[PDB]
Amino acid sequence: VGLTTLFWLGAIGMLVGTLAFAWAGRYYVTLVGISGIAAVAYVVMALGVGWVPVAERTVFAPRYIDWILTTPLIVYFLGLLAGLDSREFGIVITLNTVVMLAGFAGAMVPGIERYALFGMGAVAFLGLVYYLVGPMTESASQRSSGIKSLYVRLRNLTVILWAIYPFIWLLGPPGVALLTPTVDVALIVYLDLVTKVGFGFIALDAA
Ligand SMILES: *C/C=C(C)/C=C/C=C(C)/C=C/C1=C(C)CCCC1(C)C
Ligand SMILES: [Cl-]
Repeated sequence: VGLTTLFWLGAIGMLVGTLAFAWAGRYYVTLVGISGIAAVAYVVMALGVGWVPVAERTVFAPRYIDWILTTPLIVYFLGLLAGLDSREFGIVITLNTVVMLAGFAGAMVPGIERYALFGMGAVAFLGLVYYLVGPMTESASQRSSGIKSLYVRLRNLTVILWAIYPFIWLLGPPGVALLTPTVDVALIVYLDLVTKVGFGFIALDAA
């Protein structure tokens, strides 16, 4: 099982999700963007494009462009469910972008300064979790019982799984380089598929 095989698997999974969401169908267009963008990133990586050598590790640049564009769309989807005003959107999307940019920069820096960048993303992530579990949950409470229930289920899926990524990053090549690239990639392909396509199908089921 090679890296390219794992990338192709993620590509296929994102494509199936993309077509499913497009067929079912603001919410549906967002889900198409979430999995559609990831599909492209995985194909590019499957073709061997964007594999950037950094010191002694290999960094996958399309992954971070993907995350920077798709994760704010996931937060946007959750913000619509919760009924956020256009100002609360700005805070959480700003916090999200800090996490994503810090990870991208830390991965691309060869020296230990990269752990300083990782730490900053961790701090901003804790602030993002606070807004999901607190203010956004208060806001979602004002909606119908079914919408509130859908928000809580997507929120917990999001919080629990997103919290695993920084550990995979740190244990993988970008960090202490403990986990091997193949295992590290396999774990992230699984998480990407669940936080995007699984996320989407839970929404379809409730609709
Ligand atoms: C579809 C892709 C998803 C949901 C990716 C999520 C990625 C994260 C939640 C990554 C978080 C990170 C930290 C909290 C600190 C810095 C390193 C990151 C980017 C792995
Ligand atoms: Cl990476």
